[PDB]
Amino acid sequence: PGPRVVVIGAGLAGLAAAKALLEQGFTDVTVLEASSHIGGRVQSVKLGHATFELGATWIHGSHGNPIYHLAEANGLLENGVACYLTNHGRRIPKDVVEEFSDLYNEVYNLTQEFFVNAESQNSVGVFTREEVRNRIRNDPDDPEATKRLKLAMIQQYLKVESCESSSHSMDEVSLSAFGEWTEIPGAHHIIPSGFMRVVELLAEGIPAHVIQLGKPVRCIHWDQASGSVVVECEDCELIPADHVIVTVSLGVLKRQYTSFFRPGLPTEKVAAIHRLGIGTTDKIFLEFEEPFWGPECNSLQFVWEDEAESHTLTYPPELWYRKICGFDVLYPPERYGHVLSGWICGEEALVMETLSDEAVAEICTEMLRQFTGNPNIPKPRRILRSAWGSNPYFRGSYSYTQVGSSGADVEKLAKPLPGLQVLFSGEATHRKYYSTTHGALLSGQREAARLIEMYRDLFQQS
Amino acid sequence: PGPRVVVIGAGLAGLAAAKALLEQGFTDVTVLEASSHIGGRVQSVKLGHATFELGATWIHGSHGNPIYHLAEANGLLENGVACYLTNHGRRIPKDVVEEFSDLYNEVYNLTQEFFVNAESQNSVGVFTREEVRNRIRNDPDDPEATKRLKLAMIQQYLKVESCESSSHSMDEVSLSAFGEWTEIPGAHHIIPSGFMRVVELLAEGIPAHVIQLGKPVRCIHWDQASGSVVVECEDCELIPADHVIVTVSLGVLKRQYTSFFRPGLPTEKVAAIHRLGIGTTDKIFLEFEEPFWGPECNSLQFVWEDEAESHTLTYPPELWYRKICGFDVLYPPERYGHVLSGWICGEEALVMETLSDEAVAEICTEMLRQFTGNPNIPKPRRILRSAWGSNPYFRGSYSYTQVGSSGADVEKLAKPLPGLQVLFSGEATHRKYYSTTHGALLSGQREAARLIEMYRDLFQQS
Ligand SMILES: C=C=CCNCCCC/N=C/C=C(\C)N1c2cc(C)c(C)cc2N(C[C@H](O)[C@H](O)[C@H](O)COP(=O)(O)OP(=O)(O)OC[C@H]2O[C@@H](n3cnc4c(N)ncnc43)[C@H](O)[C@@H]2O)c2[nH]c(=O)[nH]c(=O)c21
Ligand SMILES: C=C=CCNCCCC/N=C/C=C(\C)N1c2cc(C)c(C)cc2N(C[C@H](O)[C@H](O)[C@H](O)COP(=O)(O)OP(=O)(O)OC[C@H]2O[C@@H](n3cnc4c(N)ncnc43)[C@H](O)[C@@H]2O)c2[nH]c(=O)[nH]c(=O)c21
Ligand SMILES: Oc1ccc(Nc2nc(-c3cnc4ccccn34)cs2)cc1
Ligand SMILES: Oc1ccc(Nc2nc(-c3cnc4ccccn34)cs2)cc1
Ligand SMILES: [Cl-]
Ligand SMILES: [Cl-]
Repeated sequence: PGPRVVVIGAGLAGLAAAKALLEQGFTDVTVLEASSHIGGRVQSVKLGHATFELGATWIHGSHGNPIYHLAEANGLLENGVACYLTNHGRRIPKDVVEEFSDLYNEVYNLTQEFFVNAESQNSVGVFTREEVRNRIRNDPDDPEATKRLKLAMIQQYLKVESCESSSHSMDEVSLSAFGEWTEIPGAHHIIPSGFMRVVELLAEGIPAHVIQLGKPVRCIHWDQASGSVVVECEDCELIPADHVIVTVSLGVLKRQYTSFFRPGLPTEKVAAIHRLGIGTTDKIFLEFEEPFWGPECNSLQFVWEDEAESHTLTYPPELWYRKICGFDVLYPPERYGHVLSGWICGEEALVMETLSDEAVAEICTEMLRQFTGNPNIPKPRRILRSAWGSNPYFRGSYSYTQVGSSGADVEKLAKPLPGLQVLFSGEATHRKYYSTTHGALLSGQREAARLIEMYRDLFQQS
Repeated sequence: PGPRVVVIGAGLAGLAAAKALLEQGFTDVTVLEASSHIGGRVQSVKLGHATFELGATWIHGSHGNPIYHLAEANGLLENGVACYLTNHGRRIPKDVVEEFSDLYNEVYNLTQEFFVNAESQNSVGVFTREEVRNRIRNDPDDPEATKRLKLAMIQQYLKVESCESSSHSMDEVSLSAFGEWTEIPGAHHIIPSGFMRVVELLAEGIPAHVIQLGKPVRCIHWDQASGSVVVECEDCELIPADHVIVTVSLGVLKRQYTSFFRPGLPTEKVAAIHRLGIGTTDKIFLEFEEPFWGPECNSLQFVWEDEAESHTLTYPPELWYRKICGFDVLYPPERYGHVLSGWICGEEALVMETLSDEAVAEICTEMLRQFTGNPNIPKPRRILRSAWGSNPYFRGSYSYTQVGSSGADVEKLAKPLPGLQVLFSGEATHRKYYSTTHGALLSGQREAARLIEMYRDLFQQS
């Protein structure tokens, strides 16, 4: 028949791998997808004539980005100030916000010269914040009331950083000569029609029989003495294979590696799985009848005055809501309506995922009332939100550079099992583009290219 | 190697099968048992120097019973009146109980002449009760107060019958010339040391490596084009086999047959699985500090005066307790202490299994107070009870003759799949001894004898 290839997962990596193989005339290819849908951590949701992204939101980069090339080639591409509010209703002055912002940028840049690896990243933030904290307290020409606001903004800024995959994702943005945090102009693009359109363009080539939806794998049996690999599905089907490409998230690997592989994985790969970090990042959309936020406001930034002294990382499960750093006003209102877009990251995101919509909605409304100083804000007409952490096909949003891991661990995760029987793909297997759509895509093409090369050589031999 | 034989389950049928094969020099035998223990629906529990049975309690029969032969050969074998109480505390007179008992026995025997199959069984009870109900109401020489008691005892007697596997299990007992329900003398024997001792005597022959405890099967793959059978365990191990003997309960088959077999079972077997009935029967033990029941009382029989008109079968989930027909006083007190032994059968048993011990205990204590007329009865020191229905390795206590099934369905369940690739054992596969320990044992020996015969012939051929 030619090589039997099972691709596990139909996110960007799985589809990229399958397309690349089929493009090379690989006849005997099957994709097994656990969920009812393709796209994985690309999940687009339509409400009215407007799309909301629950997963991947922006295309990072331009020329060279193969997902930018897709979006651009099929024509899928194309205000105010941020409003800092205290938990006692009062708004923080332009001056105070600008002063803090300037101090932080000065210290963060001076510090990043001082200290490019995963452990050394952490040190920048830790010592930045200590140095910023010292200068605020030490500044003799500041009233004590204002010092307590600025010190609380350290905790606010820390919540903003929490959602980032690296320091390098936070090295895109720099501070403007007029106190605003300006991103590089052509860096981040949205797809108004939805990010799923890219998934569908990628899947277009692939025949319909290849992709098996609602078909999760239970175990990969490799090193067999017919196919020397056997894929065991949850519905108990035994699929013989020559090669397998695993694209499931690092979070799936962390929870299932002991059962998922027979025999067990080599111990350096198991160590890599443990050492590498995957974070839970969820999106919360709050659609209101009309805007209670001022027209100058791009966003509503939450500075809790009682967090001046805290060096907190994780909140208790009652204070999960305190992990939200603020809400962005979606523009334009005509496309999206009056919708606030929020992010929550880490253990507090898993706590949010357990709550019902009416509960999450209520707590966000309570927050917004307290911060705005208007207690009359109605409950939002609609709410939309993700649950990547508790979903057993994801168990996380994206891989990040954890203190006590390295680029060495990604190479170890990405390394194939002997005879290329089992190949490792997915965002977390990409050395430099991990936690992105293009990393996911390129990782799929890498493992495909590996089998492609193996059988160009068995044509060049034979 | 000689034939690879996987036996699924290490209850009486699985052990009987494995022993019989090994006795015949079958080298390559494995038993896979889901639970941590052997014995299955034989489960013995020690408290003090005394054993309580949660499953199989009595050896039914003597000479010819191969479980009697075991018990007898290893030397493991060797009061008052039943007290009928109303839910308003008052005790029902000797006369009233004897009169009812005589009427019922007369009608039940006259009726059983009128109508030996599974559907025709049901008709006996239905018309017995209607005829008994008529004569009570019709009797001109009875006060109305007494008629309402006797009519409630129909519902009581119906609860007693509910726990029986057949009419033939209720054809052992007959009525004495002095109004008592007398069992045949040498019919039922207990094992004071515990029923598990029989399980252990049966397992004695078998080497330790053969039985894999804590090892449930997920799927049997048969009809494979190495072993033409593959047993798929829950921990994802693939065990190649030539023959498999399935001994799991009818309840396990009802819930799992669609996933458990690949390809699917022949449709007459699937029909047999649906047609055959398995009931949930649980035991409740209530150990008290001292006896509040009178010394004349073998048992405390519960007659609810408000059930005179009802033709109930299933109670709602709040009235689950009403399915208990009474409690037996265990004899002798020196062995067991002051322990009441109760039975609950059907859907109401599953409702009991969901409740906590403190809850079940409380409701039984409440019942006992109301019926005795003593509200001062303390909460029992200990409680012990079974959960056969909710246990996923049982999902029932024993197979019964359901209206709309026949002996034909048992033959259909018991029939092996082609090439004797998969063999069907267990109590519910025995034509006449279903719902017994000896039926279970003999069913195991039958499937063993089948493979034994197959390979005496492949020795006589070769
Ligand atoms: C002013 C002001 C302030 C504004 N601040 C701006 C800061 C913004 C910084 N950028 C942030 C971007 C985020 C957060 N973005 C973001 C947000 C959020 C909420 C998420 C969740 C992610 C992202 N990323 C990451 C990507 O989405 C992710 O890497 C890829 O989709 C993964 O593809 P894959 O490897 O194939 O895995 P998959 O999991 O997709 O596929 C594997 C499949 O396997 C299946 N499966 C599982 N188990 C199985 C089994 N047992 N058997 C069979 N199948 C099985 C499973 O169902 C899947 O379909 C982003 N990327 C990007 O490019 N742009 C972005 O903006 C974001
Ligand atoms: C005065 C006055 C009034 C007094 N009234 C007197 C009336 C009394 C009438 N007699 C009543 C008797 C009862 C109720 N008795 C009674 C009471 C109660 C509460 C019960 C629960 C039963 C009974 N019976 C029935 C037997 O116990 C039963 O038939 C056998 O144990 C079954 O053996 P097996 O077929 O091998 O199955 P198993 O299930 O045991 O074995 C299969 C194994 O498979 C395992 N398994 C499941 N799934 C698996 C997977 N996926 N992979 C691997 N393994 C898996 C599983 O864990 C098991 O170990 C009795 N029999 C008897 O002889 N005397 C009796 O007294 C009673
Ligand atoms: O694409 C972006 C990203 C961020 C922002 N805006 C804000 N950034 C920060 C912030 C926190 N920590 C640091 C460290 C370095 C630089 C910025 N920051 C606070 S608000 C706008 C556009
Ligand atoms: O091994 C036994 C079984 C039962 C009893 N005692 C009682 N049996 C009945 C009863 C109900 N229905 C019928 C129909 C026919 C015969 C009896 N019964 C009520 S109390 C004692 C020993
Ligand atoms: Cl969006
Ligand atoms: Cl007992």
